Amino acid sequence: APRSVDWREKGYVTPVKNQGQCGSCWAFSATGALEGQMFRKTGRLISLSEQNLVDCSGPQGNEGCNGGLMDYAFQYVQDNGGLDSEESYPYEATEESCKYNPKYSVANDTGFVDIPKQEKALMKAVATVGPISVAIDAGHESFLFYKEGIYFEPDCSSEDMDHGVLVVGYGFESTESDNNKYWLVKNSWGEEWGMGGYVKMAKDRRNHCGIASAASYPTV
Ligand SMILES: *C(=N)C1(NC(=O)[C@@H]2C[C@@H](S(=O)(=O)c3ccccc3Cl)CN2C(=O)C2(c3ccc(Cl)s3)CC2)CC1
Ligand SMILES: [Cl-]
Repeated sequence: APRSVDWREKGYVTPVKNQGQCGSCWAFSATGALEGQMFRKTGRLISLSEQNLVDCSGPQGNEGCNGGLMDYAFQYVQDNGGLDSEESYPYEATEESCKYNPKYSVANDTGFVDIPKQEKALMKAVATVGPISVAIDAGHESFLFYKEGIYFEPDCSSEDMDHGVLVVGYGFESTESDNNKYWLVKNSWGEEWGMGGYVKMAKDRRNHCGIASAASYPTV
């Protein structure tokens, strides 16, 4: 495999978005993964509607601005036969009645793949598939106030993930020091957070923060 991967370099990734004051991280993770797989299919990068997921995927198990699962979002797109563009169904950061309109659907999915709970399996998927939805433990002040460098939190959990994000690659920092690898992660907290909205999550450090515990992507 390559020593570093960055799917932004191939046009798979929309700019950083901001979920605002709604607990819709799961929806941004899911649209990021589906944006990448739709691009893999068609060669067209089209921003997808998180609002459509927030408002409409309750029957699949999601809970709007109070949380959800990326796999439930993928199941919704499959069940629903489509997902509207960001343009047609703009983001409001509040849960409303479903306004899905099939006229403006620009994406589909046929299922989803759950990667096994192994950083090696996650690496193979990132190297070959595209951006991957992942669950992480973001429940520490260190994450909230992250600015730069490889994020490592000694108290991070590999089981109590609480935040859905998107792995768009991996790499390493030049150093003689032990443990210099990271996952390149797109967050949904705007470019004002982290490294222009991204975080380098420690890689190959005992499944740090659970990044390989609930990784998945949609089939299209
Ligand atoms: C995002 N803004 C918030 N976080 C969530 O909605 C997260 C996203 C997933 S998770 O934590 O990434 C996850 C954990 C374990 C297995 C798979 C995943 Cl994808 C779930 N989540 C939650 O807050 C949970 C929910 C589980 C089922 C739901 Cl429906 S919501 C409590 C774990 C802050 C909202
Ligand atoms: Cl939130």
